[PDB]
Amino acid sequence: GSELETAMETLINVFHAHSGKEGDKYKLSKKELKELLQTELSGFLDAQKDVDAVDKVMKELDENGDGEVDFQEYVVLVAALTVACNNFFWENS
Amino acid sequence: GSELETAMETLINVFHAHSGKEGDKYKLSKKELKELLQTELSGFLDAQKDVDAVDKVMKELDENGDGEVDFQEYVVLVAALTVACNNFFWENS
Repeated sequence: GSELETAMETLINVFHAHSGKEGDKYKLSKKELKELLQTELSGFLDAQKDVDAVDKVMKELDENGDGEVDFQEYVVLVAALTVACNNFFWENS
Repeated sequence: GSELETAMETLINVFHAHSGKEGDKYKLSKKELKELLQTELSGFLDAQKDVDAVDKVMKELDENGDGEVDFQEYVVLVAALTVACNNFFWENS
């Protein structure tokens, strides 16, 4: 159980605890997930100046408004917010 | 710095350390990333019986053989392997 593998495990726990809402186990409504991503990463979206980056993730919700997201999507969007900030470190002088 | 936000941070560190290969910082070759995912999640692909699941992730590499992947893709495929195992817990009797 390395930290690398454990890091992902954390995404499973949180994803589940929230999957108990309207869904059942692996099911999760977009309405609930929409707040989830920002609920755990409320700081990131606060340290990111990229307005276009958040816009893409915001509108993306309307694209999959199907009423249900996907775990694979939960892990991709949560990170998309982080990388949308680290860029601050690497930049031209 | 909550554990939830820290979990994702781990993906950034590993992704970077490997981005120093042929790439530079945010760039990473598929050839190197291909081994990366399995290098850190060598156990998962060992505890997963889903042959079709791994097949999709395996062929996916040939699809983006462009020679360079994407961070967003690094986080989505690494997890795809985990979820391809947890299912063992939830199942019909």
